[PDB]
Amino acid sequence: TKNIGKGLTFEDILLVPNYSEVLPREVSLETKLTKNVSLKIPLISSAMDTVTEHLMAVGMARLGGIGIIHKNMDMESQVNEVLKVKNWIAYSNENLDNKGRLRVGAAIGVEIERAKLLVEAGVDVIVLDSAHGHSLNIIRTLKEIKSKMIDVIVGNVVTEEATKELIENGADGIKVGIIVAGVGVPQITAIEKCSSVASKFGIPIIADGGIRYSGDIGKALAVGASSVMIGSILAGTEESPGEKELIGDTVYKYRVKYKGEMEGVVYQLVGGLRSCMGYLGSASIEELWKKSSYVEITT
Amino acid sequence: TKNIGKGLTFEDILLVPNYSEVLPREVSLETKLTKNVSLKIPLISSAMDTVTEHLMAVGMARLGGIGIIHKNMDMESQVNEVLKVKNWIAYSNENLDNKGRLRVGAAIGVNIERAKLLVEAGVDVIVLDSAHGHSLNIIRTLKEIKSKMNIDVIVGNVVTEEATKELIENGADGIKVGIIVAGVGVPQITAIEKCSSVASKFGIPIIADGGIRYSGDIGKALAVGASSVMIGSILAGTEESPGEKELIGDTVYKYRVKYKGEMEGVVYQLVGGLRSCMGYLGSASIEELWKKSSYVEITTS
Amino acid sequence: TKNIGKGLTFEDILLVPNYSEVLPREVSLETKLTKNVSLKIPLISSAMDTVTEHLMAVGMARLGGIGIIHKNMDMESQVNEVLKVKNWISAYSNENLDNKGRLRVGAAIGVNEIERAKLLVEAGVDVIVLDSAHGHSLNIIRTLKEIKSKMNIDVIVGNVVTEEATKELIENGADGIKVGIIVAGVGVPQITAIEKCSSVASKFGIPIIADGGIRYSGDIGKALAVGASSVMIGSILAGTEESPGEKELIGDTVYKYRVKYKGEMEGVVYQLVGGLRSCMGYLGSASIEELWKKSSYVEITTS
Amino acid sequence: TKNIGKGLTFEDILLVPNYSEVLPREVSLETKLTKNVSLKIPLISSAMDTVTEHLMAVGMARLGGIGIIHKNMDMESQVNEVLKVKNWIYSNENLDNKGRLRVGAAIGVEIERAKLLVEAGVDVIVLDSAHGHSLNIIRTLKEIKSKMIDVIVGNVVTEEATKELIENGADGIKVGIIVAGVGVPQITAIEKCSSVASKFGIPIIADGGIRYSGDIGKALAVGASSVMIGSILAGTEESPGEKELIGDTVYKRVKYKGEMEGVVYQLVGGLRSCMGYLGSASIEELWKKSSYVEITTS
Repeated sequence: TKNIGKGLTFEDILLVPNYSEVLPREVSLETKLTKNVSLKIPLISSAMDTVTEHLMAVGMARLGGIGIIHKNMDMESQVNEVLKVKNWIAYSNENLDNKGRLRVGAAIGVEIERAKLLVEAGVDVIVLDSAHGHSLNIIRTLKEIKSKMIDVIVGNVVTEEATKELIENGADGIKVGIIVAGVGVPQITAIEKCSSVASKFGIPIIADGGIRYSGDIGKALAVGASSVMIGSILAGTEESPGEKELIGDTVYKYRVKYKGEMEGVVYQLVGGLRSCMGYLGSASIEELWKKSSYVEITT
Repeated sequence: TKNIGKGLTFEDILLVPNYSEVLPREVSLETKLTKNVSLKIPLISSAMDTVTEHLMAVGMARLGGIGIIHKNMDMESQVNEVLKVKNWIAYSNENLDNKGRLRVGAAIGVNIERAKLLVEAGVDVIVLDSAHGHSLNIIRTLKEIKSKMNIDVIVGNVVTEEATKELIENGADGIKVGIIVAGVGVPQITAIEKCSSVASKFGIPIIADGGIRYSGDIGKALAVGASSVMIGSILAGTEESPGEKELIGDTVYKYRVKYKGEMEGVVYQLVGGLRSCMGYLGSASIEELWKKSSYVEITTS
Repeated sequence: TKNIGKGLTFEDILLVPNYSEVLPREVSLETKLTKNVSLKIPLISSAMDTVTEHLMAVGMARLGGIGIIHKNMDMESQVNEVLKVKNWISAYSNENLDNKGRLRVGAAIGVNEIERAKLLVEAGVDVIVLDSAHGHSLNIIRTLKEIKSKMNIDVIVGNVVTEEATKELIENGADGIKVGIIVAGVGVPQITAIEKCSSVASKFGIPIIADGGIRYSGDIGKALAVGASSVMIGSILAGTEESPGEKELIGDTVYKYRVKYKGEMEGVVYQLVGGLRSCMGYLGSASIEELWKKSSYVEITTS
Repeated sequence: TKNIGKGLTFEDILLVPNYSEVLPREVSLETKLTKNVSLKIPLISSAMDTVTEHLMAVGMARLGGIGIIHKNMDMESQVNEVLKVKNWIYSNENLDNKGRLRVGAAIGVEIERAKLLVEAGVDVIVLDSAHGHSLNIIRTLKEIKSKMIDVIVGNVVTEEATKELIENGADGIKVGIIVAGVGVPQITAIEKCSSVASKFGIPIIADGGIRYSGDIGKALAVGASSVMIGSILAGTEESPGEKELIGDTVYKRVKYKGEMEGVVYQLVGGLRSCMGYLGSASIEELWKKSSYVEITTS
């Protein structure tokens, strides 16, 4: 039988409320990014050219999490970007290094030299982003990094096989999230399948792609995820790459729509995670894996 | 496994007709609001500032149901709004207290000073509402009322069976059931089912709150264990609702919400739907409905 | 558990092709309306005031099937519409004729109208149809008992949906049974209905009629295939010429006095019969009999 | 018990990513059409009067494919459309063992026609029909084999039918069946048909219901050897109509689509990628290592 079974997305389920003693405020947002790296809030900016560059990795680490930079630039620009973040001259929170600064990241395309001048410039994590992680060309760029430079997050997968197979070769964290090619696995039943294995092993999960509203990210961590990757919903903000076009009745980031000051967006999303964790009586993300429960919504 | 069951809404089900002797007009719609407070029809008007103040709660009571004055005001104000109802010194299907005056209820917020004055005011039932009802703060405001005061108490919003066990065990006389930014909820039919597992065993009546678009839903609620439904947005711009009238684009608005005319037309229609459902299901009472009700699973179409 | 299963309607199903050796044109479309009465095409026009009166009851019985005069009128004038159809004296080829060789008519009654029945039978009516919104009632069983014990005749159920309902109804003497039922929140999807009602309809020679849920030619195929012997079309014969009303042009489309226009009903019946033929051909069935025997279907997830 | 389970279509399932040894730009699209005709891409153009004449069968077989000339013209008219293909006077061509491009022709219950098209030297005769598992379709298929060729039989979905048709004569099996009220959702239909016919090297052809490049991926993955594309090629320059502009957009009646190489290259790149994710070097590879999951409309 080629038919595995019913695969669920965020729109497919709602979360069941539990006995609660914790208020929205009290809740602990701290959690692990890799093993040796950790995030104060469980949100990390996406490795998309239209979203995450400079002022972004700023707002990302000073508000609690990390920010990942893309592979679509000449070396010295990803090197002169990471080094522009770590360097600085009532923003409370603030995620820092061990030599106490800021936090950043980078994308690696399957190459090894870009991973070199990155790690040397002092990069906290580097991600092996690839439209299909479970391979030979990627399974290998692992060992070709482990035995030279660092905590590595390997690119996107959706299978239980693709996660045992990956962590063995030293996968220090996993990105899950795979019309045209006709391939995919709905996001919930992915994380449900990928952390069913990424545990026992101390290896966290990053839910990449599909994040529309606050009550989405709740379900992600609830299911296994240790963090969540935020792309399109930050796409056109002020602190991202684009210029500005004023053309009547509307304003764009040059082509994409302007989504204002980024802080607000990360505030309204954190606020959602807070209200979610309240309802569910999870005091902290580790508690949300123990005390979850969800029902299926036949729309 | 995290996936428990599949959850169901009113829209997911259609009730199944059984053998029937009794006519839509000959059915009794008496139910219970709490162990000590009855109703003549199973409709309660929400504790929303767009729905119920005084003139609304009086409309409700005179028709069998009751109103629950919202808490979105001063303590002084709310004590006066319950009074105006207590002192209404025909209307044959009216709901009176053991003292011969119209019944009324009032909403209350987590953590008592408001409670006291309302129980002092003559309010009949106290509704302690919350986004999340199975919490420690809410249980704490429940036993810390039942010791200082003696009034009947309806509690919070709850969707799980664990939650309705504890609230009863702590002295709730009724419990209501109803829970995108959230990401949290169990659907109404599956919620009303689970909460009745526990409640219909202690004789404690359930109130079905929110999710009520039209007549069909009111029947479908009570059939799956609810003792009464609570109506809200359906009564939003009605003459007895709090706002003031005003004309904009050749249509009448309130305060903004689109005005719905006289309330009684709304509540007669709804009752007419319920009477009609218990006819198809051969039920001359609500406790009859609980015993002989059936439903099927609908996929859109 | 109050969950008694899933409820499937027409658009949840698709009929599965079988080994075939009959073409559309080759097929038998003959069936039973009751034990005693029978139809040449399995189509009843409704008993709504907007579709079946004398003029509509004729084009149905000419083309093979039948029509049931709506009850929304006085006693004597319904008798007149009845005796108007039993009297068509001046190709037909498919005409449904009785024992005297006149056109076939059925008529509708309700509540406990015992006197309307007496008047209709003696006027020559072939069936009486006892409608209630809910037919599994003590008031419909009291009326069935009393019509069947007295005025001979063939009586139709009313409106049932469960199997206990059709069972209880045949016990008291129902010759034909009728299946079909937001303001109330009640109902059972039409496929799931005809199946369970048909699970009890056979075992006795009692045929089942499909009332409601009928939009397209292909919902007729789906209904008879699951058990029905007859389907009752009505919604879609409302604007036709032969239904009561008044051609009355407003704006740029012709209406009725209140529904939109549909032209000649012959054109619809011929469209529906011809689509049934195409279906029966895919299922490799030369009758409804054979259809029931070899039918099969799968569930569609719409998209 | 009547109902025989939930049937699935392309939109209900997504494919599940496997262990991947292979690349996109490096897979053997190659496959089988009939027990003995091979194709360089698994796409065959349909026999609709509004899709496949000569200029199109050419476009197909030139790109690795093949095209079935329709039965909507007198015997003569059609036979000349075949002649124009078995007679061209870039690489990756699909040619028969004598160095001439490959053509199919359709027929449906019609010996006299069938012999002629064979005589004009056609590769495949296609016994197309509404309901394929009929009597008049067995007898037509039989009489044809006992008087000459290659034969495909016309749209079945039930597994029984894929058997009574192979059992006596069939070389390939085409799968695909509002007013109608009949059919089996496409994925379930291929699947049901493959399981009862993959045994013999008899290829199943996925006929119709196709939309985006993904669908081709899905359709083979489950068991089909080749997928036929119909309404996606309809209004391209190499099809039947004539070009004329009426208000903004150009038509043929149906909206214009442009060169057909572009409809195919894009469709070629979708199978490239699909197989890349499901890490199969070949099509026969894929029918051994293919998992899928269900989606709901939400």
